[PDB]
Amino acid sequence: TTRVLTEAAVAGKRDELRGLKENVIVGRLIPAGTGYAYHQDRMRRR
Amino acid sequence: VYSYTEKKRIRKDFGKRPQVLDVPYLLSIQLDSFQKFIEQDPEGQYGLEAAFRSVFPIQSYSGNSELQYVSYRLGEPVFDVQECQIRGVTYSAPLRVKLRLVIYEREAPEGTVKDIKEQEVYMGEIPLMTDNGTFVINGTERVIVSQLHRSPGVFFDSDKGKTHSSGKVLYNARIIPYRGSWLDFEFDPKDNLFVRIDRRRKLPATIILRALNYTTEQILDLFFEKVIFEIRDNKLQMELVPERLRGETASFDIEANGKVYVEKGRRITARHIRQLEKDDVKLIEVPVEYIAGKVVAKDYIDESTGELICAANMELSLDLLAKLSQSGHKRIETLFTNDLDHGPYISETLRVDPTNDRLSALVEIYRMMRPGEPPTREAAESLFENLFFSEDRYDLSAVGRMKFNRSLLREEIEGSGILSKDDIIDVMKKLIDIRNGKGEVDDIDHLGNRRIRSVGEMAENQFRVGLVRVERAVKERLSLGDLDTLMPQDMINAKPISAAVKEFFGSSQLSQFMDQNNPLSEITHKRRISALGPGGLTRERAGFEVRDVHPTHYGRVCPIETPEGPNIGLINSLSVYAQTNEYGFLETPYRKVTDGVVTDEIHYLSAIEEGNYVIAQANSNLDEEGHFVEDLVTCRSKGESSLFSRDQVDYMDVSTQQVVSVGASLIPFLEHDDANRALMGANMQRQAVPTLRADKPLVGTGMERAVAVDSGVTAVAKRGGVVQYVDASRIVIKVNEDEMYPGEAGIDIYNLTKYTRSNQNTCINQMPCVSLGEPVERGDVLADGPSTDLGELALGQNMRVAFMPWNGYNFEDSILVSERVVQEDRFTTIHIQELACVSRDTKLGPEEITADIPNVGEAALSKLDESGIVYIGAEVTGGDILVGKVTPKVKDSSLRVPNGVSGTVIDVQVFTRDGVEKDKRALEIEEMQLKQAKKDLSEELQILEAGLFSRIRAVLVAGGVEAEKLDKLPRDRWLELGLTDEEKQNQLEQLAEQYDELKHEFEKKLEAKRRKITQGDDLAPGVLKIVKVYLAVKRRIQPGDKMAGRHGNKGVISKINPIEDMPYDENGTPVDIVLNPLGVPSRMNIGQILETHLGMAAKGIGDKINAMLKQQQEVAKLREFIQRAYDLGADVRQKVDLSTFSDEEVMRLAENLRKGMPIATPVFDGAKEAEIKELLKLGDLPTSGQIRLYDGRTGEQFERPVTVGYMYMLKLNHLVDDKMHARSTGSYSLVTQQPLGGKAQFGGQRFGEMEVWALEAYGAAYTLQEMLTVKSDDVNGRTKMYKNIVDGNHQMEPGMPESFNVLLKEIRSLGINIELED
Amino acid sequence: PDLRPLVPLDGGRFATSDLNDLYRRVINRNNRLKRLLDLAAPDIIVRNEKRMLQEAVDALLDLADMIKGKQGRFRQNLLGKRVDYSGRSVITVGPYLRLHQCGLPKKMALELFKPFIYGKLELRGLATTIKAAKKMVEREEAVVWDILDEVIREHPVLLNRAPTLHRLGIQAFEPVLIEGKAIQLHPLVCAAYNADFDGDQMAVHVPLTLEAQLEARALMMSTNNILSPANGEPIIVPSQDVVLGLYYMTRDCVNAKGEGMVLTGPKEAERLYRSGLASLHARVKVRITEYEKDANGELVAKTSLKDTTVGRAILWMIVPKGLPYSIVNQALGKKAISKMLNTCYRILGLKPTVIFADQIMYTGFAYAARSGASVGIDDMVIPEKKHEIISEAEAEVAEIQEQFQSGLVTAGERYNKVIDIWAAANDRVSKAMMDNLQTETVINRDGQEEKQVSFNSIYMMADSGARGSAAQIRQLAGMRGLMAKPDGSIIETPITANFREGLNVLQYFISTHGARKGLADTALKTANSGYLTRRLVDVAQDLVVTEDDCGTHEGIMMTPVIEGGDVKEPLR
Amino acid sequence: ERMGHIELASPTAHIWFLKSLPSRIGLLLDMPLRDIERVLYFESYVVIE
DNA sequence: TTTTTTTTTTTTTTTTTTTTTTT
DNA sequence: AAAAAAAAAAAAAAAAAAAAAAAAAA
Ligand SMILES: [Mg+2]
Repeated sequence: TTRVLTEAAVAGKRDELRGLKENVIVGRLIPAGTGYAYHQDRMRRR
Repeated sequence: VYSYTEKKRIRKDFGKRPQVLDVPYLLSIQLDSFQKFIEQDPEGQYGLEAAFRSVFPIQSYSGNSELQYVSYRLGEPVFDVQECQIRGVTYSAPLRVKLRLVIYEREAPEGTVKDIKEQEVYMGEIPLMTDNGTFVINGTERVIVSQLHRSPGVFFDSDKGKTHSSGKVLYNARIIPYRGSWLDFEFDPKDNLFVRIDRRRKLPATIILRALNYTTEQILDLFFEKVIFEIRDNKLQMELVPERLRGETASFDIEANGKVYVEKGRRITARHIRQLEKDDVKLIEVPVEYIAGKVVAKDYIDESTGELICAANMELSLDLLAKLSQSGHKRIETLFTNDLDHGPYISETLRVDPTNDRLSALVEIYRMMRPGEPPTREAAESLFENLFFSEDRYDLSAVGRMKFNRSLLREEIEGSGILSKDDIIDVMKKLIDIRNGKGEVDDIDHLGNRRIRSVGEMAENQFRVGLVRVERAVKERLSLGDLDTLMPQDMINAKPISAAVKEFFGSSQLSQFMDQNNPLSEITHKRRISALGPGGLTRERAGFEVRDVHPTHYGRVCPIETPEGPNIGLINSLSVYAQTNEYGFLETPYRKVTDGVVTDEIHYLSAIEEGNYVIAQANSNLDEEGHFVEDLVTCRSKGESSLFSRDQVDYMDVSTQQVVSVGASLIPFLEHDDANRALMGANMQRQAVPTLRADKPLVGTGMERAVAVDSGVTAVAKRGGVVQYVDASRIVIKVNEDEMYPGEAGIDIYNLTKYTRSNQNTCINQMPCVSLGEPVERGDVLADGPSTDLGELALGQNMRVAFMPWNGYNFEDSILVSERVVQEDRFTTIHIQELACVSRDTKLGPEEITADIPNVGEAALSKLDESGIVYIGAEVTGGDILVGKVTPKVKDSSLRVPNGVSGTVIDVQVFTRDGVEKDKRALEIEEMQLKQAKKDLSEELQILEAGLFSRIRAVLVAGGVEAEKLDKLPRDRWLELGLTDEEKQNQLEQLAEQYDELKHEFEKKLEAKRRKITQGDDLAPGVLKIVKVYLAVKRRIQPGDKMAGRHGNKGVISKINPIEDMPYDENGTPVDIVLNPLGVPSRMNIGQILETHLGMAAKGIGDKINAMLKQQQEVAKLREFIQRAYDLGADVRQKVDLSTFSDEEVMRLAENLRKGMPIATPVFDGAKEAEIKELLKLGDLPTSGQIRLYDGRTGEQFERPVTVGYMYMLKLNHLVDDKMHARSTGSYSLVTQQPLGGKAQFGGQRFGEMEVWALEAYGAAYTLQEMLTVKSDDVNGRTKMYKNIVDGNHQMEPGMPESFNVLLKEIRSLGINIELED
Repeated sequence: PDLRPLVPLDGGRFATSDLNDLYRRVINRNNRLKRLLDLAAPDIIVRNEKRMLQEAVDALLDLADMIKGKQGRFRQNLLGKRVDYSGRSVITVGPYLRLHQCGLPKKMALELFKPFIYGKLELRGLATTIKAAKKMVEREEAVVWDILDEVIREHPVLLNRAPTLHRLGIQAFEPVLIEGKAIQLHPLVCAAYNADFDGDQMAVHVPLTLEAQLEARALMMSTNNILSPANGEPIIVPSQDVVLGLYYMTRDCVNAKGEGMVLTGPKEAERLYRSGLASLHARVKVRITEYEKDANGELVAKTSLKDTTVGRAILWMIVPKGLPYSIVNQALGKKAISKMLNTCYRILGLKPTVIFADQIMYTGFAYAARSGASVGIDDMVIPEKKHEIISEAEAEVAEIQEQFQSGLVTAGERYNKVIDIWAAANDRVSKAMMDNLQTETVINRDGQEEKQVSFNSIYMMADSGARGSAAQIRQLAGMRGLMAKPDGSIIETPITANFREGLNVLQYFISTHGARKGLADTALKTANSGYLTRRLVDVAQDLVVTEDDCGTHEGIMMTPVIEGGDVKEPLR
Repeated sequence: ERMGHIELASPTAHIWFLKSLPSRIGLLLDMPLRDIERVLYFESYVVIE
């Protein structure tokens, strides 16, 4: 936690939320299985 | 001849090896240790007096006031063990120390003190050891596990392997005190020796050596020998001794007397050394160049300059040789350097040394100890000196000194606790010696390097800590010392000693909470050796060398009982005969052997003494004299085994069992099954559960007697006698007059313990096992504790088992059980749960215990008395009320039964804070206990008076016998009858005085008991009264409970079928339990099959006995049959006839054997294949042990006959209803809104990280989102999903995880700014 | 404050986290610093105050543990989250189940679907207030059970074990309400879970939403997972009892009842065996019809006289149409059945394979029961040459020992020679024991005499591959070989004894040396493998298949692997 | 949901950036971490302008 | 005599819960 | 009597990485 949070804070790195672990943290559909199709819809919006 | 109590059911045995040492009191360890912990022994010698003499006397510096010791006493406890168990107080005793204080005058130290005082100061209390060998701490029963800690002294280690990945083996030495800062030395790839204290920053070693006021010249001379170059007009001729020439290549010609002895370039062979020796050639010539590579040892100065010609420890050369030559010093000293014999280690460290003087060395050590401060001369001096040379912060006990001297090849074993310069010097010498090849590193796993701390030593340590704390406080207050205005009750504070000892006994990684669901669980939980705990290692820091059994574990530690998994081998259990040495080492028995005779004496040997001797293995054939019948016998000498000659072995193993422990010696036919499943079974057997009827396991190992009698569960008799009055409650024994003391005659009474909670909630109880009016032998079982019968350890039950895969219900290891098993009430266990309701006082009023409760169905109040408490015997079901507690406002907060549990209240205790009103049912229980105590004391006095007056009658048989006048008047006056001038009248007067004293004692003891009961049992501060209800639930066996044999053949009980469809033999008997054959080969335990065969044979003989007894076959037939059964073939130790057995005894034996014949089998000296077939042959059952079986459903034969016998199977404490736990929606956690875990809280399972990976491994996405957002976290989401579900909709509303926002807030609490975007 | 609650313990006391203590310390120190600065204290005292305040802020901040550690928010509360609608129990076997369903205790069923039963009762109209349904379920009204059968009708649930290693660690199953308190499990699927029935506890979860229900049935249903993700080998390979039953069903003996006749079809073969008039195995000609789709997906029937075995013909009724006949003309060991299921899956798709696996389990357990394949102590014969081989080995080692005594060889040479000859003698005993066992049967053929593959119980259970193997049987009858002293330094006095005979004390000590290291290995090896898997999944989380084809030509060369001998793994 | 705050009379140096190894403030000012720690712990002085 | 490279050494991570000391 | 850290057991084994010291120049 220490190193990662320090680097994120100093860099001010916005999070893209593309993989599978981060999305689980956020609590939204994983872009891995069925949710992929849903993501294929949402990315189509933008 | 055997004890008639054993004649009740004499166990058949097959052990051929004649025993020589009976199994000792299995609990010798704890009992002996705590006996050592408390007794009046002078001169210390490992006792409390040792601690007192260590810390007393106490005097302030020049205070003219010393505080000396006299003696100590431990008065009676305040209660007795059972009373402490029921109430909760610690079964403790006081410490009355006769303390003597005297003060001097000014300038009269040797002069007599002007004042003296002595008083029996009181200093807290300490727990004592119950008879069984336990401790009662807060009402529970706790036992302290002996620790196997690394022994003090000096120990050398290699540290090979991945050290630098260079292959250069390092070396290091450690001096470990029994109490104090460690000391460590190690080498390095640069071969520079180093030191370090308490694993702090590394330092060179010479610096510490120099810190002992050693000059560098002194150090070099001490460490290295001298080589003397003499200037004889040129060339610096050498005094050469041959001894220092081995393995050397001479680059210059070596000659003397004008004759060449070693030509240039020729290496010194042994023959050259012989030449220089025989020729006695010592003085030789050397060239200047040869001295260039050498190193000066000391320092020289010139006559005029007086300056440093050359520093010590520096290489020479021609210019330096001239520089020292002008001074004209004839003696040129060097230290012998040879990379193969003596390397430049200390010299290199001297080169690395930072400074020279002692002050700078002390400064360096002071900075290292407490870095970041100014070093000081005096402070550093004191720090270094008392860090190792003061009892304040250092001490090596006797065993520490023993190891230290035995590892430096010293002679004396007794020395000072502190070290000395010579000691560290010899440690250096040994370390360098081993570096040079001579001497070997000490394998730590060797037991002699490890030692067993028992309860006595740990309690001594903590008592010492408390004593030193109170002593420091005493000195602080004596600094204010005043003129005798006080007695010595204010120097001594009770809080430190009691605090330390109680903290140890209550909270201690070793003082584990006792395991009590067996006899054997105790007997093998107090004989447990835990490598963990303070002073030992921890699970993390344990490689696979400590765990592994060392080949010296033989005879001292069991290799086949250790907990499996996270700690294998860290909790090795003690052996059977293994005991502790005086110094703490593990001694084991052996049989002394002369030239060729195995002397029947016994000789105990330690872990190191064994290696020196060569020891013969247990099962070596001897014939009537001990002379081995084979010249070459298998024997072990030094960590290894091989064949050795007959006239070479001076020691023999005592009994073939001394390799194993009580926790595994009971596994019958152990020698046939693999070590793996043997270990698993041995662990399992400790997890049995006391069933409803102990059933004398058919296949035993003859150790059942010792475990049952010594475990303490069985109320073993104390003085032989006749069982006058028997009952489930008490047993009364009339001791024989010869066995009873003349005065204080009386009789004996045992109050059998009834159904009470065991520490794992299983039922512990006793039942009488002696008929009314029968003789009893001293030290014999009278009541059979749980899982026992007739004084034999019966954990599970013998059952008819058959090995065949029956319709797939025995797939992996599952066990199929006929309904007949549960019908007969065989495995039905009794569990007892304790539930507590506390009545405190808080703001807005106290918590009453009334019955009146708002908004409760009257049926709830029906089961309570008027007070609001349940009766003894009202079957309670989940949800109802036990005790009515109300919080003033007023709101109902009454105690309720935990959800999902049946029960039938068996007892309700009610303790009340001293000086508080007793409520209706509390008064009722008070009256109950009062009446019970009154009845006990009254019947005691009445029967005692009856015995005394019967003695008076016997006395009056002569000396004025008056039959008419004896019954004319009642027992009020029996001393007024006429007698002559005889001592009988005096004895009658003595008996009348005894009667009056008995009346007075009964009255006053009854008063004391009434006071004990009347004073409400005090409670913790803040609470008014506590009520504990015991619910006594009964659990049968259902499809999912666990049961297993003794060889580790686990299995969860599957579908229990109706009796009809089980396989049935030709005779029709069903087979109760149908295991899986396929578990035999892979899990290599063929023991269970032989056990099953022997079980079938045992029940064959049992069936024959039962048949010949059902028919009237008086004595003769059964007598001869039993006698035939008991001899049965080869040599056996039993050799039991039956003429001594009177017909009554014979028929009692037959009755107790009708259910089967208990067969014994010592572990490795057990029954072979030949004898089992012989026993079967005595029966009417097939020799092979296989009988055809008919399928229950189809009703036709099974081809390929199957194996059926009687195997002893346990029930393990994993009941399905204890595990089966579910939830739909209940309370969530507060800090995070997540479902609770565990079982005590009504929780839900854990969807762990691994489960999440497995889910996303599929394409399953929505399910994971539901799992970790809507079903676990989203506070609003789950409510909405519930509402939708009740409305028939399966719609999901995402929302957001609550704990996610919690994390966001928390990290925003730090100096982090995190937010959400579009 | 809510995230730092002041929880009072069971009585008149407060025991909350250190956060409140740290905050109290920080605020107290800050107030004291403000007060001292108001008092204008000397720079030394205020310096101490500022340093103390800095320390207090350090202690309050390093929250870290809440975010750090195995018990941190990310790992204990975000990733691995306890969940409602869950339960657990000890597992137990049941044959009567089909692969697409698993049993469930009634109590857990009524407890898990309680929201579902309340909703179903409300919709059904049998009650209006949900409390009425609550009192109904508490009363265990018989109506509730019918509602339970309605909800459970087809509503998969997830059955997960404790160490979830591979994706098969969680499988869906159709519940089948059953009395008791044990989670009944399909036997075959057990092999996937690495779940043995020695008391292992499995958890049950319930999908809630229609998305999740379809998700569980379409992916996590046990039918959809009969081929493992690690490799193409089937994962539903029948394990130990089914295999023994099948193998005993198809194994030729020289002669038995019904030997030497002609049967018109499998049906009368079953009729003959079950009636007891014909032995379960006897080489016999019969008529079998096999269906082959060699054409363009069209079944062609072929029939003729086949030499087979009665039990084999009976088994043939369970194979579907497509498969050939020679597949069941062998002994049907474990590997044979595995590749037979693989052929079924490859040639007939999926549903036939699921039906076939259920049927093969049924027909394996049944005939294993009919076999009565027990194990008595006389099922493992000690070859007579064991004593003679051992005595010759003793003579040889003594001769080499005295040769070393004379100084002809070194200690190392003597040690190596002794170990080598002990190994050779061990191999000799092994061969003697295998020759004794495998062809033990010496029986009449209706003529004088004949040998055949042995029917000795242990040999049957070892040859079929049910449990154990040549290595495991070897130490049940012949010598255990030579076990290792603590460091692998194999002792020059091997275990001359075997489990059937007795083991002396020292040989058992040596066996303990051998086995304790294995147990400790298992423990710490599992500990380390958990962390290896942890890193492996962590470093490959992002990769999710996203494109059909990159249109790239580059690649890697693929060739068979040879290290310096025969091919270890072929190109295929 | 609602948070709080404490107005500190003396500024406080956040600690995560102090011992991150490499410290953020450490190489941001291009000075060794030991000197920074000593200065912050009121046992030394630093030059400003 | 200063400066770059490499080596060595020190420190910080990697799978059950707080009294004593000073002002 | 009130406020505050962990100096007050502990070390194993291994690895990553930072800081200091020692070659080896030109
Ligand atoms: Mg298991």
